[PDB]
Amino acid sequence: VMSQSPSSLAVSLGERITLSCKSSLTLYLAWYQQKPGQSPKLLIYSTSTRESGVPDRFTGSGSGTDFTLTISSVKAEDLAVYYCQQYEYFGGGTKLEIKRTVAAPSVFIFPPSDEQLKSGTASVVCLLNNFYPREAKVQWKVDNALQSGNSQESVTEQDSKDSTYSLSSTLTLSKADYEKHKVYACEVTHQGLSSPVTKSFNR
Amino acid sequence: QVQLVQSGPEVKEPGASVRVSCKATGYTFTDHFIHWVRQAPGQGLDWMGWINPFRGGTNYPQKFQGRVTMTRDTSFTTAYMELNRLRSDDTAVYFCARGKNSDYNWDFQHWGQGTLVTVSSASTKGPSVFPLAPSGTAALGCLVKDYFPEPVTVSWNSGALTSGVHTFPAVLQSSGLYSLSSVVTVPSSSLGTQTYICNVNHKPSNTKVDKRVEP
Repeated sequence: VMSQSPSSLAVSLGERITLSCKSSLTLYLAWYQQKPGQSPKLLIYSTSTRESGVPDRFTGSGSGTDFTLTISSVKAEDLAVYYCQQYEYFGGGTKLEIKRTVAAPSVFIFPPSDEQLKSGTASVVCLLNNFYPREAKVQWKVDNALQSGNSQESVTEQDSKDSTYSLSSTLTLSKADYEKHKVYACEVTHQGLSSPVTKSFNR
Repeated sequence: QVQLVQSGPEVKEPGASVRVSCKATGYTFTDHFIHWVRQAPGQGLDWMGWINPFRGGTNYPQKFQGRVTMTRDTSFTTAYMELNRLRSDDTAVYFCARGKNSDYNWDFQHWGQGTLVTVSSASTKGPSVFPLAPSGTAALGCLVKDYFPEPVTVSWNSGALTSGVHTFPAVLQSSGLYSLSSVVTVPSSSLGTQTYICNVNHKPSNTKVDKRVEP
């Protein structure tokens, strides 16, 4: 098994970044760069050789079972996942993301539409818009009863412009179960908030 | 140029088989091994084995040995990867790959575009589209609920509204159907006057829906 640490890393444009890969030997190393929806692209092979057209701000090094990929000055087009590879084995990868200032979620709640209720289902959407960093906690409360197991979350990739993330949480009930209660609330916890934010409505 | 072009997306039930094809052009086909690498959703790269098109000889990793079968058709310059007795965590994008040089097999300079294989017993179903109505910036959206398989596409106002749009990755529900939200933030003063319509395409079902989103 090969390993890369850390799994993700917040970087600032222009700074010097070092990505690490740990191998094991019982029988040299390549690096790939992958952006969303594309196939990986070979960057380094033979531990240190640059693939044709790779900028020389990328350097591969390696000693024993320890390999590094250094970017002397990270550029916007370097934001991607990097994988190391040795024969049949791949590291788990390291995603680069842009470090920016903390940004609190802007939180919005959406009751179920009448059109959905008419179909027999009720989904309540809690939208957490344009926050940073990615880590945030959504907690649904129904008539002040904390919920668990009846919601799912989805997060966008970092935005290209403002480097924020957005997150949706969707609480999904039956219509009969939704109609049994009054107060629907989503509570949001995040680093840019001094105390948790709650968005609620009475159906 | 070396070009590897793969077949289109597949949907298979658990226990079935899928066969993915990789057409290789722009070089002497029998001079290089063809590899197969897969990547489950949000996961890393996983090498599945290689074939030597010269006489069809193969090697597979232990994690797949009895389950994957690679073949080639030299006259059609195409490698094939068949994965049998499919399970849900075989859901993944499958790549064929080719090394930089006959010397070193493992420098994967060339990659196919990838083939998405979805393993599920769910049945093809178009989405229902419900409005996320807005309540000096407002949020509105569309809930694209209960569809199979991926993907759907969403635009707003026929592609004219793009700023502030967030279309989320779909979530897999316990039912085996997918569900997705798309939201957009707009000036609240535009709420009464400017119309906001989400356009949802689900081609596997030939579903096209427009939903006007009103206060």
